[PDB]
Amino acid sequence: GRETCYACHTEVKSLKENSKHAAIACTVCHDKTKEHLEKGPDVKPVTKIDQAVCGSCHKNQYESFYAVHHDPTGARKEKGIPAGRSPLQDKLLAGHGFTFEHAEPRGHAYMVVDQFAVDRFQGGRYQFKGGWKNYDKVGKTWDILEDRGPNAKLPETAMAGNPTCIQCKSSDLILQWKHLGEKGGKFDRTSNVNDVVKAINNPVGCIHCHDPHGAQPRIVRDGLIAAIEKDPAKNIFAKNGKTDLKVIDFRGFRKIGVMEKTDSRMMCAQCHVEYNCNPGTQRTDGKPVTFADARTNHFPLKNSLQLLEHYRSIDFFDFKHAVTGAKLIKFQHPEAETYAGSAHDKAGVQCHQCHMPQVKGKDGKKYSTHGVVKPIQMVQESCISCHKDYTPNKAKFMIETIRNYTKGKMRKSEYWLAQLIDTFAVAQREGVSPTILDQARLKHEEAHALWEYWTAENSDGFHNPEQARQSLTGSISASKAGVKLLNDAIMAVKQ
Amino acid sequence: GRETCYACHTEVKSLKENSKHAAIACTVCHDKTKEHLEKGPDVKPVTKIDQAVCGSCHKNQYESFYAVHHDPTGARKEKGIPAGRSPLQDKLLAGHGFTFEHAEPRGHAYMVVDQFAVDRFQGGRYQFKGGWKNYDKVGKTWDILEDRGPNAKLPETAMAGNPTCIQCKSSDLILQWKHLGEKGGKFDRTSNVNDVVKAINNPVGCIHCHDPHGAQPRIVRDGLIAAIEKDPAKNIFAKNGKTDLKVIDFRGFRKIGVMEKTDSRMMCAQCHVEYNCNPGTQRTDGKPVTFADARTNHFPLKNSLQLLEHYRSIDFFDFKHAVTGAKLIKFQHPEAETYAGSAHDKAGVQCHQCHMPQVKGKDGKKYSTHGVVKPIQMVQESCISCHKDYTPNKAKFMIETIRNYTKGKMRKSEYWLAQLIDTFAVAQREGVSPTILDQARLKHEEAHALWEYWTAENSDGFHNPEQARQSLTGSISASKAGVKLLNDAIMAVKQ
Amino acid sequence: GRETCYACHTEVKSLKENSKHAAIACTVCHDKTKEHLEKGPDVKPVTKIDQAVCGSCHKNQYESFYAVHHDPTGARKEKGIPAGRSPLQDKLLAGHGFTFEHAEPRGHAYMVVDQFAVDRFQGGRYQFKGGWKNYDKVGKTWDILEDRGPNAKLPETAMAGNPTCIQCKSSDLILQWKHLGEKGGKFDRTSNVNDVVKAINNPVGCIHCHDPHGAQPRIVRDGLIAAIEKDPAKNIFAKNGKTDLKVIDFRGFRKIGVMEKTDSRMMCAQCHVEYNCNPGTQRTDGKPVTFADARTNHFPLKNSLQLLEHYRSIDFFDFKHAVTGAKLIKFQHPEAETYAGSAHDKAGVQCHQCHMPQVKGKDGKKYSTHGVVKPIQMVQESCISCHKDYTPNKAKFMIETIRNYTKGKMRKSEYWLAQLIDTFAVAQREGVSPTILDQARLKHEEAHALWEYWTAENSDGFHNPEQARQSLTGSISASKAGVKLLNDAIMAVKQ
Ligand code: HEC
Ligand code: HEC
Ligand code: HEC
Ligand code: HEC
Ligand code: HEC
Ligand code: HEC
Ligand code: HEC
Ligand code: HEC
Ligand code: HEC
Ligand code: HEC
Ligand code: HEC
Ligand code: HEC
Ligand code: HEC
Ligand SMILES: [Ca+2]
Ligand SMILES: [Ca+2]
Ligand SMILES: [Ca+2]
Repeated sequence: GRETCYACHTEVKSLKENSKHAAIACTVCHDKTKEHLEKGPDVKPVTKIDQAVCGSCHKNQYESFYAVHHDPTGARKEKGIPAGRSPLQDKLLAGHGFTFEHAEPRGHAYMVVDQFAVDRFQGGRYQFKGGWKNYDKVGKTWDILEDRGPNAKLPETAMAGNPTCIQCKSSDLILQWKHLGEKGGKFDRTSNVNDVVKAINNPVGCIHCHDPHGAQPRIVRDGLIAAIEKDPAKNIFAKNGKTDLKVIDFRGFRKIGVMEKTDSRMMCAQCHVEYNCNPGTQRTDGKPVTFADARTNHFPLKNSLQLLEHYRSIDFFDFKHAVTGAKLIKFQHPEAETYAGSAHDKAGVQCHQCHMPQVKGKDGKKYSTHGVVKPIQMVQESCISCHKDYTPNKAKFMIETIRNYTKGKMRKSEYWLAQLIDTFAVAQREGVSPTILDQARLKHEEAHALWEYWTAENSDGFHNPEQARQSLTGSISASKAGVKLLNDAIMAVKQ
Repeated sequence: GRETCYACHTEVKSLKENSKHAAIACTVCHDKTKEHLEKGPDVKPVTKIDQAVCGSCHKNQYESFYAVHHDPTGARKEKGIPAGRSPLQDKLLAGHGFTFEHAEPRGHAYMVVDQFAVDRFQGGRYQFKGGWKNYDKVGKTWDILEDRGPNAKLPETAMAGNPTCIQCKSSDLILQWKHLGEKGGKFDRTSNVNDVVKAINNPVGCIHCHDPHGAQPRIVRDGLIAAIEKDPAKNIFAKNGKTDLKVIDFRGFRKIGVMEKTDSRMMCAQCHVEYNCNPGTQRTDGKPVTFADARTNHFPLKNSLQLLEHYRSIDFFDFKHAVTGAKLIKFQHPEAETYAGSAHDKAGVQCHQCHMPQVKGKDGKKYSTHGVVKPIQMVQESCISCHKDYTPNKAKFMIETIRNYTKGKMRKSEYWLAQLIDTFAVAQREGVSPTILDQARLKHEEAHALWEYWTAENSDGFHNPEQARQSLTGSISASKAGVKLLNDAIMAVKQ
Repeated sequence: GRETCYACHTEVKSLKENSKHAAIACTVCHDKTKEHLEKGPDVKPVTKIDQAVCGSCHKNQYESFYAVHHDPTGARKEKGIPAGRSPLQDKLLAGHGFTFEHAEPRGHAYMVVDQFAVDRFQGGRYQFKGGWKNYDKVGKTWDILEDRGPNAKLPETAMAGNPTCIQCKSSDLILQWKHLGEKGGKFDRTSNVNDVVKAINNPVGCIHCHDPHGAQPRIVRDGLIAAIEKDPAKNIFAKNGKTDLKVIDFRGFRKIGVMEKTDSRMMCAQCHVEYNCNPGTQRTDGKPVTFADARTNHFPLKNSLQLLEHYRSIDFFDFKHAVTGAKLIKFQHPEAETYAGSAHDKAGVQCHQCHMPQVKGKDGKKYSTHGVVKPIQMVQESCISCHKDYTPNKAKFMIETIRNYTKGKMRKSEYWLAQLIDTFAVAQREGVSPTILDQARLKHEEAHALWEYWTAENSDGFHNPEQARQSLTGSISASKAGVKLLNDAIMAVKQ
């Protein structure tokens, strides 16, 4: 029937004919095609967004994504603890919902459960069925979780969860979400998150990185496309004033991004970026900033050195610091804007060679693992595959040495930000001029922007050790200047 | 010629005849039996309370108890280090003798030696003979420790040691201590602790948990007996409006509580509980609770959510905080009260099944290891014995995720207690008043009770993950309210 | 024929003649001798300071010195991080150059390159050629390091570097440096540090500890030799009111001291000591002590309990604490003075017995490893080799128990110092008399000297657990007494 179909659907024809899924019948993935043909457009075929469908001919990539492993140091690692990645989180994000719960990332099959379950998502509404003994279960979101209802309370929770959230945890809304979550789809940015979640059965789909119609490498994330289109020539994935991406737009409803070849920097940047997906405040005007605003589904693709002036180049911030009152950027996982322009990036290395390395599955067949690898934990396949002369110790030595040097500056950045913050509050009480407290607000704004980036970022400098050193020394520098002048004012008050 | 004795010791007759300890001559465990008959009861037989008699017949329980293990991470682990179980100890407990030293617990054979030598015990009077190189020595207290004498001074120590303290470190005084440490025996609660220590040759006797005459499961601790006797139907060890304790009293002098079935929850709540074995202060009068008072040898047998009310009820608190003056409860190792009502306790699982798992000896009869275990360190016997589907990685994952989540809240609640103490110092200097300060001081009590319980308790929430989260979020919420009504009042002044 | 040489070089003959080296011709280690012979004394021979030559007949000492090792925890471990050796470094050293960077030690082969590349040396001017990927490279300094230039800057760096630093990283200047760096040689204390770094291709040479001429155990370190000569009956290496060491003063220009027997406390003592090698400030007048003053190249040879007196007595302190203006001593790695009169010292054990344990070559010859060892990593032959009853884990438990107890005190000293500095600052800002801030400042001095000795020393109390206890408790005491004088003096103002 395929020629019948292609009559009103030529983008699928253009993707699929002469592709590597050429021979796959429209019926392996779309149900009720007959009722579509026989009573027309009105009756849509059913497209069950499902890794198992891809799995039936790609068992390795399917079983590797779903394999359960137990890190014996456990999961749900709060960042905010003394020996954690963000030891002065509570002080430095005072005001922000990340103060309720922010844990370290774990495996991809858990991304839906984990966002819905975290204390900051929806007031603790959603919970693991059977609780802790079932924290390692993978598969279907609502086989794993229960919903204790709209009116349930859990103490020391928050209500950060929103529709745009879901776009970096599932390919489930790919046909039910119009571009940037403007209206006209099943869901949009203004939708109740508690409607949206019951539609989310799967983590990141096979379809997120790989065209089902043609097996092309690709991207579906709306905000990323918006960003690769705002800057096709000078964006972090660009080359020669051009990017290996061509947008296909359906009905003016949705868009995909076929790259002529693999750039896992782009597949991975669909979620491993800094992003605004939340309500905010305006810098100029002080007005709230709403889900009706398209800055609430937004990929800046700026690094640590650029992000402050970007969020000023859009009169956008996330939150006032509960003490200093400074208009702060909330930073999240910028692995893409970090990795950009680094040693490995420069050398043509992409996320997949370190994070999805080659393994012998089947009975003796080669593939890329789709359970993403933590490389310190797999130096032979993550590092020595390329660095042929490296011993496991040397590989580990390198990752940890860079981590050590970076974390040293991260930790000092925090010492100074804590010092600014406390110094600010002493200034206020010693009555210090409110004109100056502004000046200091800008210094906390700067010092925070060049620090929080790196706790938000997951590599402790490995992804870009020069950018991390220039950033974090930047932060230390802004805080000392900020504490200097506050301290200067607090003697002048008394002079 | 037992019936001769039985003629006169009838409670002993009842425990011993038809029992597993039927055939044992009285002489085996008592000496001087002739002068007692021949001279009369003025001349008491000697009762050398000693593991090694039990060891003659029970070698695998004796060996495993005294077996010397070295953990390569060491012990004398101070809980008030940055990466410790209680990193904010010195600040949250200020005024408390625990600020002098509080280590993590080690194995049961060290318990007298570590009680005697701790910096908080008796001004450093008692030290390991030959110093650090003998810190792993097991055996008789005074073979291991030396007495520096009463006039020895050692910097930065405390004098928390009293008689009652020994009641959770050894069986040696079982016949030298009237019920509750009331005046009557060789030692009471008013005895000089320096006379008491010379009488303690062994750690916890075999007879602590086991009747010497018939071998029936028992408790000997006068606190634990007393608590249960009080709350006979509803206490944390009950089932169906009663408790499994057959309570035998000897000469109206002392008592054992005997059980038809092994209940290790009770066997361990002889020591692993919250207690008061110390002087304190009445909440109403400000005046002393000396060792005169029965509240200085007291088991609440209540959990985190009940203890502030319990001790409020019996007009008792432990120390004013050094900054805030809050009438605080000092919390100690409430494992039995935390475990009460958890998923494992509801399964009917007891302390012993995780902490004394089935092992085999030289020949290989199956014994319960009396070298108690750290389950994370032996997940095959402690976990996988019962959870048959768990791998070691799985068992480790289940322990550490739960400790991870719980620790995240413990660290957050310590951040909020320190902020609460810090803003109180400020509110004093900012001239807010006894009324606003007495209310904030009330928020310190509550959030101290709902936190310290958990640094006191040794599971980091494994024993009761739901209780922990309820309590620690409660603590956070209380500190948050406290801080709210300080900084508010701090503006009320200068407005 | 070496007899010509000897006629004008008396003291070389006396070292070489009838030694294990005697037969080795002068031309093995000296070029331009035929030129020296003909063209007079005006043509000084070439003697290249070069481990390769010592190497040629001392294979296994050489190869072990240069052997690549990769610690899987990496290197460049900042000490001022929460989990780290000196968590409160940034607060307690506020106003000293170590706040810019201070990492744990690695291998000797790295000593010059880490000295010149550390952020606190010369404004980030020296960096690894090819960056992090070459950070494990050994051998020649200017093979591994690039000079970025005098004009270049790197943010948040310091300029602590000076020629005297090089005396504890290299032997290369043993024929180029007046005794103690006084004026006369190609390099002296007043030299531009960047001229001196050009001359240093090698770390500590074989000649640091072994006489090239007759292979006698010696020290070549000017300021140690000077320390001893000054206090020859009562210094730390003395027995019987005599040190084992004849000082040989060649041309009145350069001293060495030769050993009758191997004393590694002395040899290792050439670097593993507290020193002054930096400008500071006289206490009596507050006047600078510049490189003109011989106190800028100075070995006290005093333990934690003597240094405060010592620096008062020679009228000198390094820096003012940024907050308290306390006249603070900067401590560095006081290892041999820590070790002096410890249980191991008094038992005649030497540094080399633990740190250069016997291992054997491939050819199968036994030797002392010159890749200096971290005992916890290698207890088999740093410990068990002497303590044969010791299991691997007992050796670890022993090291780690001592470290555990000491760091418990160390962190408490740090908590109380931070309390003192936050109280000194409150106290100031509530306007307590300068006389009573002066009282506070002396306690800060005393607290400080008793605490920072142990963060700079490398063992966390293992080397001398008794001295560490008595010093750190002395610190806590000094701090608490300060905190009390400030809180009482605070209440006095507003009385
Ligand atoms: C023109 C006469 C069509 C033929 C022949 C087929 N399809 Fe179709 N399809 C068509 C329209 C005009 C629309 C949607 C627009 C509307 O408002 O009705 C569709 C929709 C689909 C979809 C769903 C997309 C979504 O929003 O979820 C699918 C998966 C689809 N069609 C598949 C399909 C197949 C497999 C066909 C051959 C058997 C086929 N279509 C025929 C128009 C026409
Ligand atoms: C959005 C749909 C994502 C895409 C595309 C990718 N990742 Fe991701 N990743 C995401 C989440 C939400 C999480 C955490 C899940 C949780 O429940 O906590 C992750 C996790 C990783 C990790 C950690 C791996 C582990 O701990 O077991 C790595 C190393 C990681 N992600 C890397 C990665 C790479 C290299 C990608 C391109 C191939 C990639 N991810 C895609 C969200 C999303
Ligand atoms: C090899 C040169 C790498 C490339 C290319 C990328 N990453 Fe990485 N990443 C690498 C290391 C050595 C580490 C340290 C942590 C570790 O496990 O060893 C990281 C860290 C991450 C993380 C944190 C989780 C983890 O894997 O431990 C994430 C989520 C991650 N990296 C993602 C990521 C993405 C999206 C990349 C392309 C932009 C990327 N990494 C590149 C090694 C390498
Ligand atoms: C060891 C295996 C024992 C044998 C055999 C017997 N007894 Fe014992 N007895 C033993 C201990 C360790 C103790 C101390 C207290 C305790 O409850 O554990 C005792 C105590 C007694 C007492 C004191 C009872 C009282 O009034 O307090 C009596 C009167 C006594 N034991 C008597 C007794 C008789 C008559 C025995 C032979 C029939 C006998 N014991 C055997 C340990 C052991
Ligand atoms: C008082 C007599 C006790 C009774 C009854 C029990 N325990 Fe205990 N325990 C006690 C002390 C004083 C210590 C610390 C000893 C020290 O010197 O530090 C402990 C320790 C434990 C530990 C930790 C063991 C380790 O090697 O670290 C566990 C796991 C433990 N105790 C468990 C336990 C159980 C399960 C009991 C009933 C079965 C029990 N204890 C009884 C004091 C006393
Ligand atoms: C309480 C903290 C205990 C102390 C002190 C000692 N034992 Fe024990 N023992 C205890 C429990 C909870 C159990 C399990 C009982 C069950 O229901 O399975 C045991 C068990 C024994 C046994 C029976 C066989 C076995 O399980 O190993 C014997 C023979 C035994 N214990 C002897 C013994 C001796 C000689 C002791 C002193 C060194 C000793 N026990 C101490 C609890 C406690
Ligand atoms: C398995 C279901 C358990 C039962 C039943 C009990 N405990 Fe436990 N305990 C358990 C874990 C997994 C841990 C954490 C630390 C570890 O070693 O894994 C603990 C911890 C303790 C400690 C701290 C010492 C330690 O082992 O690290 C003590 C002193 C302790 N537990 C006592 C205890 C008592 C008295 C119990 C019955 C009320 C009890 N535990 C039950 C696992 C389990
Ligand atoms: C049988 C003797 C058990 C031993 C020993 C341990 N566990 Fe267990 N556990 C068991 C039962 C019957 C239950 C009730 C729920 C169920 O699985 O049917 C549990 C519960 C847990 C849970 C959930 C805990 C909770 O608070 O909800 C976990 C995570 C768990 N068990 C793990 C575990 C580990 C790691 C153990 C060794 C330290 C362990 N258990 C001992 C049965 C038994
Ligand atoms: C290498 C094993 C050597 C051999 C063989 C000889 N010399 Fe040497 N010499 C050597 C070094 C590394 C140095 C630097 C100083 C030090 O003590 O380590 C020296 C120094 C001299 C000097 C200068 C001494 C002074 O005046 O301060 C002289 C005059 C000297 N050496 C002479 C000498 C002669 C005559 C030898 C053959 C009999 C001879 N040296 C052998 C290294 C080595
Ligand atoms: C012989 C050359 C030794 C080497 C190598 C090490 N130790 Fe030692 N130790 C030794 C002696 C002769 C003594 C004195 C005690 C005696 O009876 O002679 C010691 C002392 C210790 C101690 C007690 C330490 C104290 O501070 O008093 C411990 C805990 C100890 N030693 C452990 C130890 C470890 C772990 C070693 C490797 C790092 C080690 N020692 C080396 C003899 C020798
Ligand atoms: C008749 C009356 C007898 C007989 C035949 C025996 N005992 Fe005793 N015994 C008796 C009294 C009045 C007391 C004193 C109680 C007190 O002073 O508090 C005792 C004491 C003991 C004890 C001492 C308990 C303790 O250690 O303080 C023991 C262990 C004891 N008796 C044992 C014992 C045995 C083994 C007998 C048969 C050989 C025996 N008694 C006979 C009274 C009487
Ligand atoms: C008589 C005069 C002689 C003879 C026969 C030799 N030397 Fe050698 N030497 C001599 C003097 C006066 C000096 C010093 C020059 C000065 O003081 O400025 C030296 C110097 C050396 C050195 C270098 C020391 C340094 O760098 O500071 C070496 C290594 C040395 N002399 C070696 C040497 C050898 C091997 C000889 C026999 C071939 C020899 N000298 C002969 C004076 C005299
Ligand atoms: C300072 C300390 C050092 C330096 C810089 C070098 N060595 Fe080595 N050396 C040292 C000690 C304390 C010892 C042990 C001596 C003893 O136990 O009494 C040694 C030992 C040697 C030996 C003898 C063989 C052995 O015991 O291993 C040789 C041949 C030796 N040392 C040579 C040597 C070389 C060639 C060096 C430069 C690579 C070198 N040492 C450095 C102390 C020190
Ligand atoms: Ca953001
Ligand atoms: Ca208590
Ligand atoms: Ca110094």
